[PDB]
Amino acid sequence: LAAWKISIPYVDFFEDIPVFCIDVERPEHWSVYRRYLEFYVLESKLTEFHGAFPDAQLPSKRIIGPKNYEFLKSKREEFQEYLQKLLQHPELSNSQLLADFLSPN
Repeated sequence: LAAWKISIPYVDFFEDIPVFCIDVERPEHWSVYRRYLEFYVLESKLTEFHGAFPDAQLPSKRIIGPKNYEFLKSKREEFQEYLQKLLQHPELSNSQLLADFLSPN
């Protein structure tokens, strides 16, 4: 088990670009900033390598636009859920891919 536990308390900016501030815990704490599209590559990557896992699923990318802040603040909770479940998963308990994703900056 590598049971760090996270929260996505808010969405933020690399002023330009909007990202989710993923708060990571386990007493060692930090915060990683991940964008919308990374969750999808992560997922594209992760799913490819691990068993036949459902449980945690990302809504399909929207390509409408405006791809803005409020879009992301509307996503915060499901992406908090998604990440939070990945952790509880067996088989994943030691994926690098995931660690890098929750690795600082």
